[PDB]
Order: sequence, then C-alpha cells, then structure tokens
Amino acid sequence: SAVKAARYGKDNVRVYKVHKDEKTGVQTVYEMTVCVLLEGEIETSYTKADNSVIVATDSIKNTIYITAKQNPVTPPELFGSILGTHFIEKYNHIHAAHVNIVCHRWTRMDIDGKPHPHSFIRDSEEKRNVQVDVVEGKGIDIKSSLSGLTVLKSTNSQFWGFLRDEYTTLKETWDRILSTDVDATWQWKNFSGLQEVRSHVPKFDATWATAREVTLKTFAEDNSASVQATMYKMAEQILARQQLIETVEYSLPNKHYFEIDLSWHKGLQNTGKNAEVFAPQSDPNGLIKCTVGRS
Amino acid sequence: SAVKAARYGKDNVRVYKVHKDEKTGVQTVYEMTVCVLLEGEIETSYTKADNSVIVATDSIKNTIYITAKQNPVTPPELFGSILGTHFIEKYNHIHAAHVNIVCHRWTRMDIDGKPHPHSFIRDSEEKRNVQVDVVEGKGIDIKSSLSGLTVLKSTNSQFWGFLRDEYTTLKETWDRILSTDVDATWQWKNFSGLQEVRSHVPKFDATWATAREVTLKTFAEDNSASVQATMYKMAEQILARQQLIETVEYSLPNKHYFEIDLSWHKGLQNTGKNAEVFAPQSDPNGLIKCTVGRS
Amino acid sequence: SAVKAARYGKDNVRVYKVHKDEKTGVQTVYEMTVCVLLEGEIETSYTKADNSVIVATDSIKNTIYITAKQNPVTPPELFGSILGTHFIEKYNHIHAAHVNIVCHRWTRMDIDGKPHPHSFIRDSEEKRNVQVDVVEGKGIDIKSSLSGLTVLKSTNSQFWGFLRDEYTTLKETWDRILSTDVDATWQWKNFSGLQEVRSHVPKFDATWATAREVTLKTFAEDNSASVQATMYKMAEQILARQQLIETVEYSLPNKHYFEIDLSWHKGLQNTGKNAEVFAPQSDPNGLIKCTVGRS
Amino acid sequence: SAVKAARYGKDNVRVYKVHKDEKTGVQTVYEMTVCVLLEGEIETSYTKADNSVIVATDSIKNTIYITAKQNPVTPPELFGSILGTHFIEKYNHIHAAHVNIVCHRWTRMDIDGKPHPHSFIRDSEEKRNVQVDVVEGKGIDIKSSLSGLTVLKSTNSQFWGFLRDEYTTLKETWDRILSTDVDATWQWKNFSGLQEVRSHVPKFDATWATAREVTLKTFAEDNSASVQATMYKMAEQILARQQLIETVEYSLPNKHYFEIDLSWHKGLQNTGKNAEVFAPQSDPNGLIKCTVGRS
Ligand SMILES: [Cl-]
Ligand SMILES: [Cl-]
Ligand SMILES: [Cl-]
Ligand SMILES: [Cl-]
Ligand code: NA
Ligand code: NA
Ligand code: NA
Ligand code: NA
Repeated sequence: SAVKAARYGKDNVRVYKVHKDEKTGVQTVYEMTVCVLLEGEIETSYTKADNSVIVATDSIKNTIYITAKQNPVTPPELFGSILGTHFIEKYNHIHAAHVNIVCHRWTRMDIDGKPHPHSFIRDSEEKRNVQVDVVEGKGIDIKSSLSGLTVLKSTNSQFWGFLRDEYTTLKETWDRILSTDVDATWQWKNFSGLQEVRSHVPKFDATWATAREVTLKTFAEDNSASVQATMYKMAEQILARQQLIETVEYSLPNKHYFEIDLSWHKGLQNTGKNAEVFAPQSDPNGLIKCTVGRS
Repeated sequence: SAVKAARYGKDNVRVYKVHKDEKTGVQTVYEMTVCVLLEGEIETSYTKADNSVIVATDSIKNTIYITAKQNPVTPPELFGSILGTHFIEKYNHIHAAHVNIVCHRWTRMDIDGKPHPHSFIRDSEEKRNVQVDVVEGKGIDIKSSLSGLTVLKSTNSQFWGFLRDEYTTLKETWDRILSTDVDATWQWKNFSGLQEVRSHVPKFDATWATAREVTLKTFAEDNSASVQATMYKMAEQILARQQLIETVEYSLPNKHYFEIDLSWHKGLQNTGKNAEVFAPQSDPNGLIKCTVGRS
Repeated sequence: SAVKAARYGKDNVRVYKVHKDEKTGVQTVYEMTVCVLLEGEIETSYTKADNSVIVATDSIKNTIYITAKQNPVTPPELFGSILGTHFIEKYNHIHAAHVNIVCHRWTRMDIDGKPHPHSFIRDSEEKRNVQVDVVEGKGIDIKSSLSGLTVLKSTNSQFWGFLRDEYTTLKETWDRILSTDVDATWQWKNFSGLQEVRSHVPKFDATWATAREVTLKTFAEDNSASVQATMYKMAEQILARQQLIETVEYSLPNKHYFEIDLSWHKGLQNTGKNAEVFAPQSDPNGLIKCTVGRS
Repeated sequence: SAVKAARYGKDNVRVYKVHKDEKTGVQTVYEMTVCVLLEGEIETSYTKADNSVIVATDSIKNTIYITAKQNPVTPPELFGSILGTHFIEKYNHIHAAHVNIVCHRWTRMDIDGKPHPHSFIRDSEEKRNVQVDVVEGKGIDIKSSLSGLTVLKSTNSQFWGFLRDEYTTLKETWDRILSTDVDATWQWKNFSGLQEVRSHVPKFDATWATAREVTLKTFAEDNSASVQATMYKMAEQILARQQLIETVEYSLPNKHYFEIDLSWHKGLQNTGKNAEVFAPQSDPNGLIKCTVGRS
C-alpha cells in the first residue's frame, strides 16, 4: 500500500474578533468558524510513525488565533489567504493549505432608530463562506459563497411542460409556491499570491453584496418557469457584474408546499385558485444544481 | 395500576397559510408548527383497548388544517384559542386541549427599496410561540413567548462581587462579552373563553412587540451587573406596560467568550484592555432563569 | 414587581470519568452531560445587583468536576444525589439543587469474541437520564429515565374502532407498522436524604434494566390495539416489579410509515397484503403520553 | 454565459421495505434515504425554459419507489446500480445518474434470548452508505462507506515527537484518550455495467463487514502513535483483504478529552497518572484524512 492523498489539520475552530474605535466608541464584531487542513511531505506520519513532519493540529489552532490577532479578519477571502500563505511559507515541507471559513452574522442593533455602538443581533443563520486553497507553485484559489439564505414566494412560480411518461404522476401547474435555501458560490480567477489578493480586497465584499442582491431580486421578480431557469438567470447576472469571477455555482432545494384537498369536509374548497392552507413538506425535496461559466 | 394522567394528539403539524388581497395583489404568508394534545375521559383507551374514546390523531391533524382554512391564523394566541375551544366543545368527553404553536418568520422582502407583494425571507430562526391550554370549566390559559433571539454585546457587561470560596477560580471582571439566546415568556390573565380572548386581540401583537423591544433595548443599554439583574429589568418593564400579563419568565444562557492569552507567542498582548481575539465556547454555559410577577 | 421564582446554574457540563483496575488492566469509562441549577435566598442578585449571594456558575462547574473526582459517578441517581446534597449543605442560603444528568453510552468492544480492556463503542444515542431535586427540608426526589430508544415492528400493530365523524379520513387497519422513540420515566419514592439513597443503590441499575427489558419485550410481543394500550402494559409491569417506584411516565411518538399506492404504474400492487415499500414520514407524528400510578 | 455543469433530481427520499417469509413468519426490514441526481442533455431547461428535457424530480421519486418494489434493496451497491442504470437506459438524453444511499440500522431484537420475527431496534446512528455513479459509456463507479461509527479508547494512544516551534504549546504525551467518529470509504474497481455488479454481489456485504471489523480491531489493538498511523494500518488491511477495492479513504476527527488540573482545590491530583476526570471538548477538533491505494 501507499498514501495517495493526505491532508490533516484543525476543524471547528471558533473565532471572535472585536475592533474598538477608541475615538468614537463604536465597536465592531466578527465571528467565524475556521478549518485549516495541510498537505505536504507528510506521508511518513502515516506509514512510519514519523511525527516529526506533523505541524500539530493544536499548533494550527494557535496559529489561527495568532493570525487573527495580527491581521484583519475581514474580508474572509483576505484572512484565509493570509492564513494559508503562512503555512506554506513557514514550513518548507508543507505545500498546500486549505482554509475554510464560515462567517456568522452579528448585525449591529438599531435602538430607538439609532445604531448601537456595541450590541449585535444574529439576524439569521445565513452564512458567508470562503474556501481558500493556497498551493505552493499554484497561487491562491478562492471560492466565495453565501448559504442558508431561506426564501419563499407565494406565487409567480410555474412548472409545466416537463416530460410525461409511465413514471409521471405530477400535475402541471401555472401557479405554485417556491421556497428554497440558497447555496450560491462564485469562483475567482486564480491569484498568484497574497499581493494579488490584496490588490482586489474591495471586490470581495462588493461581489458578495452583488451575489446576494441579484439572488433576491431575481427570485422575487422572475415568474419562474423552473428552478433551473431562475437560477441560471441569477448566475448570468453575477458573471456580468464581476469579471474576476470565472464561474457561479447554485445548489437549490425545492422545498415543497403541498396543496391540501379539504373537499371531503363540508365541500371545503382549498385547491387551485382557492388554495389558502398548505402542508410544508420536510422531505423529500427536489435538488437542482448548475455551474455557469463564460461562453 | 391506574392512569394518573393522560394526553395524546398530533405533534409537528406544519401549516402554511396565504392571504391574497385580490385588489392590491399583496400576498401575506404565515407558517407555523402546531401540536395539539387532548385530555378527557380517555383512560379506557389505555386500560381496556377501548379506542371508541379516541379522536384519532390523524383527525386532529385534519382539524388543524380545517380550522386554519376557516379562521385567521394570526395572532397565534387567537388561533390556538379557537382550535382548543373546538375540541372541548365538539367532543363531550374531551375536557382539555393543549395547543402549542411555533410561528416561523417570513418577512416581506424589500427589492430596490420597495416591499415585494409576494416574496419573503426567513430573517432568523427566532420564533414567536404560544401555549394555549383550553380547559372545560377553567377558561383559556395563554403563555406567549419569543425564543431563539440571539444577541451579543462586546462590552458593558460586568461580573464581580460574587461569592468566593475554595471552589472558586473565576476572576472578577469589569468588562466582558455577554451573549445569549433569549427565551422570554409572558403569561396572560386567565380568559373565560373565546369571547374574552377575542376582545383583547390587538394586545397580542402589541405585547409581543413590546417584549421584543424591551428585551433588545435593555440588553443593549444596561451596563450589566449580571445576567440576573439585566433580565429582571426586562421583566419589570414588560409587566409595567401590559396589565393583562400576570408574570414574565426569562430563561437565558450565558454563552461564554473566553479571552486567549497569547503572551507565550512573541509577547503578544491579547488580554484585558488588549483583548481582541476570543474563543467562543460551545459548552458549558451558565443558565439563568427567573419568573417575575407583580408585588 | 417581585421575583416569584428563580434558579440559575451551569448547563451542558460534559464529564468523562475513567476507572482503572491496576490489577486486571480493565478500564471502565463513563460520560455524561450535567446541569445543576440552584434556588435559594438569591432574589437580591436579580433585584439589587447583589452578587454576593451568587455561587458563580463557574464554581458550580468546578464543583461538578471535583465531586466526580471524589465520588462514584454511577449510578447517576447516586451521583446526582451527592452533588445536589453538597450545594444545599455547603451554602446556608441555597435551599434547592436541581441536578440533571444525561448518561452517554460507551459499551465495551468485543474483539475476536473477547471483551477489550479499554476500547468502547457508542452503540446508540439512547440515553439513561436522571433528574434529582435536592430540597432542604424535603429530601431527595429522583426521576430516572431512558430516552432515544428507537424501535420498529413491521406487523402486529392495529388501529381500528376509533371515533369517526366529519373530521375523520383515516381508514381502520388490522395490520400496520409501529415505530417510536421511547421516553420512559420512573419516579422514586421521596428519599429523606443521602443515606436513604445510598441504602437503595443496587436498585437504580436494576430498575433501569427492568424498565428497558419490559419496554422491549412488551413492544415486541404485544399485538398492539393502540400505542395507548401498549404503553400502559409497559407501565403496569414496571410498577409491579419495583415497589419503590410511585409512577411510570411514557411519552411515545407514533412515527408513521405510509403505504404507497403504485397501482397507477403497470397495475403494481403495493397496498394491504401486498404492501412491501413504504414512505417513512418525518412529520407530523402522533404523540401519546400517560402517567401510571398505583391503584 | 453557458452551462458548464448541471445535475438535478430528488434528495431525501425516505424508503422502507419489508420482506416477509410466509413460511417462517420472519420479517426483515430495510430503511434508507435516497438521493438521485441526473445529468444529460438538459442545459436548455436552464437557458431556454425548456422543460421538455426534464424528467420531473417527482417522477424520479416515483421511480425510486417502483424500483424498490420490483428489486432487492440490498446490498445497497446493487440497488443503486439498478436504479442508476434505469435512468440512463430509459431516457436517451440522460447520460449519468448519481445515486446516494444512506442505510439506517434496524437490528432484529433478541427477546428472552431469542431473535424476534418482526421487531427491530436502531442500535446507533452508524450508517452504511453508497455512492453509485452510472455514466453512459463509462460503466458504474461505486464508493461504499460506513460513517457515524463513534468509538473511544481510554489508553494506548500516544502523541509525541511532533514538530515544535514558536507556534507550539501542546505538551508531548505517552498516554491519552483517543475518540473518533469513523468515516471509512472503499472505492471499487469500475464495473462495466449491471451484469458485472451482479457477478460480485456477495462481496459487497462481506467487504463492508471486513472494513468494520478491521476498523474496530485496529482501533482497539493499535498502541497508536498518531491518528495518521492508526488509520493507515486500517486502510492497508482492507486493501489486502479485497482485491476489487482500488483505494480506501479515512476521515477521522480527533475528539479531544482534556485533563482537568484540580490541584488548586485541596491539592487534588487529577493529571498524568492520576487523571480520572476529563472534560470532553465539543470543538475544536483535529481532522485527519488519507486515501490509501496500492503501491
Ligand atoms: Cl423539484
Ligand atoms: Cl454564567
Ligand atoms: Cl397516532
Ligand atoms: Cl489532532
Ligand atoms: Na512550504
Ligand atoms: Na368536552
Ligand atoms: Na443550604
Ligand atoms: Na441515456
């Protein structure tokens, strides 16, 4: 036997950081969950009990905190790039660092219509994420995403004209609920290293903003022919608005809301145009995915 | 042996309802999870295989949907009262109905700074809940709550002057993070039946609004001496603002954020006044509770 | 306003303990999650910022570990009694201690048909729990339970003869699947204090064993007329087998498995006697409860 | 823009099947969660609102149930192969089917030391899984796995000799707890189609058994130098015992159990050789991965 692939590190490292403006009194908080996995000339730790090649995961954890103390943790694309660069430069035998960051929301509270200088609310488990792969000799590959963005529209979703054969029982519809949990990823042009990442820092927050805005507006305004068609529209617009993105990926569940026929009870009409009460279905769910790139 | 208590019903009944204004085109959605448990002269179903006394849980489920179709589902206090009243009036041998409703957020989206007529976002897993106990001969007892309201303040929390003995290692502090998940319950005066509940309908939404507003403002503005002291302030104000409430209950975890001493690494200062990076702790957590009533 | 009730402490305290027999080499592990909430003359911590009455939750945590170091952690009924007794005896102003313990399974592995001296497997998330309320002047109240015991029988469950009216659509059946998650609680006679608890120590493990055995055998062997009827049989037998128990509580969801009519596809027969493939339903679910005591 | 990749289908399809031996009365149950995602000439559903190319996900769901009715659902490798083959053969324009199956445990109960003919227990959330990729022109690629296998050993784990630099604070140890959740995958030689899969059917259950046996025995018996070294040993042995496997993948978290220094309290000794009470840590955790193939 032989090692064909190996990576190891520390997962689920929770990190908080606060910024305090001494002058204004305004504090700003950041909270994330970090995973760092390293690759390199480490096979002998697996095959020969050779721990000398192991940068301890506990040290990896320490390094995350130390890096957060000495550097900005925002935008996460930059922080992840700094962190991954550290490992491959510090350790001659480590040749790749894989950094995943989940960013948790702490939105400043508005109290009596005024933003509060140090109090925050978790407005949703929606996450902003990055996957930053720092590979010696191959630059920095960044995938940015938003996830856990849960939405519903009560009309202006349709689904008709699909294939019908002996396995088909679904009725065509010209008016249904559409609800999903949005998982949207935008994949950046390869960066040659940390300098290039730094040169584009403002684009990270701006592109996340765009992705979220486009997602919401398209979902709300598209009289959807299918999840496929709507998600593609979202992806097209994001690519058109940021040339440094190469591809956009969407992964969308169709979280079904079923009509409930109540006509067995006193002739109650609750279907079609009379549909008011529905049964949200926990499972199963459609799952629709696509990766869109430039033509 | 003998049955000392018995209740049975349907749990986890997911319910959606839409309201459509034909004239404006504006649609409004509601989504909840309902549990209904009945009590009554049903012991023989347990002891003698006598299913004639069982209103099937599947029928209970149907009844929830039917009631939602024929009545407003908002405020949940009213809907729960209507539902529970139905069971004890419809079935001579059923003498209590216990209705729990979890209300899920569907906040109307703002697109290009305009509210969208039929698209919604789940802004947080914060829930609005009711527990409505309809008991024949004893009216309607309603407990209203908000839960899953997660907040953090980065300063203006303190904890000193607590008991110190041979089991104590916690250092006193004059400046710490405070983060919690708010579980707040307001218990209404008993109502004699559905008419009385109906007579107060506007107070349900208004009191939920007050409870949430007071919670957020007190959390943000109180330079907290302890979780105990802050939560009490919240409870006092809610009672002062709605005389139909008899008691206010808070259940608050203290979700710890630990300082990280980095001085072992290059003399880095990250404690006390220099504390910027912290380790959020998943467990354990303080848990602080109180029920406040009128003096 | 005034405090009507108050309790506070540390939740989610994870605890592991190992026993090592130096002579045999056999190691035995225990893992639990502990919650301790105290009550007493502590209202001024809520109303007057008086932290002198607060035994810090962090000290409560320390105390849990210290108690685990100096005492057996098994059976959990004893450990909880020792822990709660400590708080009310140590602190004059603390008059009640509420101890909840969740015990996690670490079953010794069998390797090559021989029990291994120090390796364990989590065979299920089934838990063994205790709720131990130590109240000054009122002894020790113990509720013991098993939870998360998930079972299924593929036949020998029936449900017919239930009430049928205009809200009923459920068909009667003489052969259905029954699956549940068992939550079973046995409530002990009040104990006057720690000595009395100690005098009965062997009965705690033996009664848990009995409760589990009776539950499984009755579930497997009862041709069930209803969940109500089956659970009552379980409760009767436990009470008959341990006189120090006063009541038995069961809380059982009916986790539905629906038939799937496939006759629309090539006349496939998959209902009634031909039913082979079913759709497990995540929600809703029946929920059936009862407390059984002595006649 | 253009579609670079696309796949869609039904996720979270829960499936139960029962086998009843009319002659013996012995019933056998199977429960799984199925996901099927299709690829093919479907881009126009995304780009041109062309739903004619969509095999509805609801039809995919129906097909899963129908296939389960007409075929064995065990071993899951075979069932997944049959299912995926169906889609690519039935639909000219569908060229790949990706089938994921999660198998849930229903272990026959032993009542009074005799196996019960129709009652089962979920002994753990350990899963047996398959990923079966049926690609037209490229056969059937199967990855089999076990997951959620949670284990602990209380000694005979070590970790010393790792790299030490200015980021290192972890002390070397010659005796620690090791606990993990095992995720083990064995990747089969490509099969040319369904016939070849069928020709090897007995090897699927036997190799799963081997993987599990080797995992448990190696974990229990290896005086572990590191997670890396132990997992490699597991992978080597599985490859040696089934030549139709090409690679073995392990993904193992190191779920830390920290010592607790209690010497501040009455000089209590609870570290090193005196360590009895530990604090299980929910996060962070080491994460160790490797893929092992043939030299
Ligand atoms: Cl779908
Ligand atoms: Cl606390
Ligand atoms: Cl039921
Ligand atoms: Cl580790
Ligand atoms: Na390097
Ligand atoms: Na009645
Ligand atoms: Na006392
Ligand atoms: Na095809």
